[PDB]
Amino acid sequence: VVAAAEKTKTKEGVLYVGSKTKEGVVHGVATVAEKTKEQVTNVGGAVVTGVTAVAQKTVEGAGSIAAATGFVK
Amino acid sequence: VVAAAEKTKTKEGVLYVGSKTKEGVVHGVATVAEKTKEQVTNVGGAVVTGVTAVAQKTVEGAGSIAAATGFVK
Amino acid sequence: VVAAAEKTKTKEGVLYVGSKTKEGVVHGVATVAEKTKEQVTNVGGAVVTGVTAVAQKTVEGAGSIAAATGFVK
Amino acid sequence: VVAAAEKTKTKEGVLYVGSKTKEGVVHGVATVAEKTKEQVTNVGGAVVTGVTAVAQKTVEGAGSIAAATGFVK
Amino acid sequence: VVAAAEKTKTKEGVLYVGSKTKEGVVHGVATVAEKTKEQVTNVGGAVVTGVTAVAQKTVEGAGSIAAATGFVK
Repeated sequence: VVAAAEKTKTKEGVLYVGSKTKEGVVHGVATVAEKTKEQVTNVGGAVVTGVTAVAQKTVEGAGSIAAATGFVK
Repeated sequence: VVAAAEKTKTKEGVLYVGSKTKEGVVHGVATVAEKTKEQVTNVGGAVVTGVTAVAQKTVEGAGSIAAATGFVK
Repeated sequence: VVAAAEKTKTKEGVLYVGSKTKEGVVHGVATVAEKTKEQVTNVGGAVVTGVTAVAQKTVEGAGSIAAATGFVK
Repeated sequence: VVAAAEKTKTKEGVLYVGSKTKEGVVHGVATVAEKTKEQVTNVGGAVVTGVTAVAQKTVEGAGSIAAATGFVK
Repeated sequence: VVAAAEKTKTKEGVLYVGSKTKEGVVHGVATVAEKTKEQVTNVGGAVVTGVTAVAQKTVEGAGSIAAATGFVK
């Protein structure tokens, strides 16, 4: 499991957000197990969670994610 | 499982968001197991979750995701 | 499972969103198992979820996703 | 399972969205198993889900998805 | 399973959407199994789901999806 990232090197990249929520419940990244034997979970990269979620320009630079998730029996 | 990303190198990339929610419930990334033996889960890359979700310009730079998810028995 | 991305190098890329929701429930990426033996799940790339979802210009740069999901018995 | 993407290098790319929803339920990407033995699932690329979903210019840059999903017994 | 994409290099690409929904339920990409032995599922490329779904200019750059889905017994 190898990840390699290389980077070699007027409004730009500007965000305005206004949010008005009376009630918010946000769970993000959740793993829940009840009465479970084996649970393997991988979350990788960018997760944005919100009642109001904005992601801008998340990977201008190179980004690498490598995942190997699981079990050997 | 190998990921490689390489990058070699007027309004641009500008977002305006207004959001008004009375009630919000957001779950993001969730794995739930009840009474389960084997659960393997991989989430990779960008997940944006929201009552109002905006993703802009998520990978201008090179992005690589490699996943190998599972089990050998 | 190999992913490689290479990048070599007036309003542009501008988004306006207004959203008004009284009630929102959003689930994002979810894996649920009840009483299951084997569940293998891979989510890759960009997922945008929302009562109002906008994705703009998600991969101007090169993007690669490679997935190998499953089991050997 | 190999994916390779290469990129070599007045309103352009502009989106306006207004959304007004009283009630929204959105499920994004979901895998549900009840009482199942083997479930293999891969989701790749960009999924936009919403009461109002907009995708603009999703892959101007080259994008590659490769998936190998399944089981060997 | 190999995918390769290469890219070598007045209103253009502009979308206006207004949506007004009282009630919305959207399921995105879903795999559901009840009482099933083997279910293999691959979703690739861009899926836009919505009460109001717009996709504009989804692959100006080259895009490749390769999928090999299934089982060997």
